[PDB]
Amino acid sequence: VKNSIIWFRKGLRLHDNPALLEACKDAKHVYPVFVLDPHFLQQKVSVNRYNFLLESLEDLQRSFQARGSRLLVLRGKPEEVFPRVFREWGVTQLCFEHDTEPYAKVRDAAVRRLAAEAGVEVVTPISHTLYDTDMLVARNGGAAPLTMQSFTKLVDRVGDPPAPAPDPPAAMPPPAEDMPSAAPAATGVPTWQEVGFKEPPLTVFKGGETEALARLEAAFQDPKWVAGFQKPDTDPSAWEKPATTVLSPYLKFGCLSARLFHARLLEVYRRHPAHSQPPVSLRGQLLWREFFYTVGSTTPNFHRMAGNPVCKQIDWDDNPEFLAAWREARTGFPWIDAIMTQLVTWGWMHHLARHSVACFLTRGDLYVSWERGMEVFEEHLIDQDHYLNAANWMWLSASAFFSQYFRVYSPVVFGKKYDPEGRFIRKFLPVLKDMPAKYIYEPWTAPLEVQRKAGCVVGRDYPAPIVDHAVASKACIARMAAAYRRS
Ligand SMILES: Cc1cc2nc3c(=O)[nH]c(=O)nc-3n(C[C@H](O)[C@H](O)[C@H](O)COP(=O)(O)OP(=O)(O)OC[C@H]3O[C@@H](n4cnc5c(N)ncnc54)[C@H](O)[C@@H]3O)c2cc1C
Ligand SMILES: [Cl-]
Repeated sequence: VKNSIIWFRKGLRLHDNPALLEACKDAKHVYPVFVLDPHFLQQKVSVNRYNFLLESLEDLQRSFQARGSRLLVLRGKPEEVFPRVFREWGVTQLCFEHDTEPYAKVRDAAVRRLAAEAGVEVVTPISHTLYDTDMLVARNGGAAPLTMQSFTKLVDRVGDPPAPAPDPPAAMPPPAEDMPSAAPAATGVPTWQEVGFKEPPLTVFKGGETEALARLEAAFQDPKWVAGFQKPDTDPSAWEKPATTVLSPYLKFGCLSARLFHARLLEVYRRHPAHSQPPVSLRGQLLWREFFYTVGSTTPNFHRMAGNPVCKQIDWDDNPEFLAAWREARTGFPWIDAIMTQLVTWGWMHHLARHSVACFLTRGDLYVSWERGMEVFEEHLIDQDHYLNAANWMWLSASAFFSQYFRVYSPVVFGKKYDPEGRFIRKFLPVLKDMPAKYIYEPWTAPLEVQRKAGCVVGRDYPAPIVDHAVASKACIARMAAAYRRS
């Protein structure tokens, strides 16, 4: 008989799961498995993203139980767990979604070799990205495109991505009974308290495939908004109703299929001929994700500067004080500090909000390496993606892809074009809730009587600006320009 394992790493969903479909075909028993390293905090990871993962696992548990099955959360490392459950469950097939991250290639190669020794077949379909990213490179002549212009024309020559896979059957082959490594107590989904975290999560975004589909439907409730979507025109200060879809944490963990998202977009585009085109459209946003995945998976040392063939070598400053003030949201610029407070509270900010704080830390004001603020984003972002976090930080620092270092965002003026009243600032920085709007972006310019009346005295309740933007940006521009000369 056939006994299979469907190994979850990414792709925490039931819809568009060709690996799950194969595992259930002609199967007597199916073992849904997620492998959790219980010593991961003994390394970096915030409770916001880790609880998002746990909430996504609890959603899988209810979905499997509704189909007569169960999700098994095995504790330990995959290389040590799988050789045991292969013989214990009489496994003949192992299925999991393909992953192109560096650690994923080392891990999956080791489990493949262990599966061959136990006579287990390995089926690894592609469904985390829109396309077979290795196919895109081969179609382009053996090298990945380096511009969105040429990449968009590559996929247009390939055609539509594959259609989403059909839903799994209403009843699934359950795990075998009385298997010791499948005991319920050892295979349950833990809470954030049990994994070691002390402080509770504060994000307003809940994980799971169910919430992902619900937020997807809410996005397509207004087809004119989907059709005319222009990414650079959205509002970074919108927080009650965010200006974009906020589907990034669900695409990161695979709670939502990128191919289902892409198929729903094509349904809308066929009915609206004046719809927006790449790269500014919603489809173009999925293409930015596919573009950086294609470039990153074929570039060595992509998440670093040294040894990176696509990254420009700049002599960034080793300034721990600027990094600490930026990390702890005490730079003195309320627009910057409010965004960084949103980073650690929600784990998500708008794209242009990430532009403001990344430009401020790097090529704009503080001249700190993009790798340092990178590690800050990697800790708190609930949508942190190894290839997207890296490529966009190389973009904002003018180290890769982007080159117009004369475009420097202002930490004072940028947010005021969207939110002159500072409603976004008063939300995440309640110390300035009573500050008049004339000074909410420049509290240090308010007279001392205004500061006392509002209960926010600069230097006592809110810090002074760490730098003068006119002075700091003038020096940073002249240092980026000289670097590009030797480049
Ligand atoms: C410094 C910096 C770091 C970033 N780090 C991440 C990260 O770790 N994870 C991440 O998902 N995005 C990252 N981004 C990209 C972008 O800011 C987010 O994808 C976006 O804010 C998510 O909001 P949304 O889901 O509403 O996007 P929408 O505008 O609704 O776009 C839909 C989807 O397209 C993709 N997408 C959108 N913009 C980009 C982009 N610029 N690059 C790649 N894919 C994109 C995402 O999967 C997103 O969910 C980063 C950007 C910057 C400037
Ligand atoms: Cl500006």
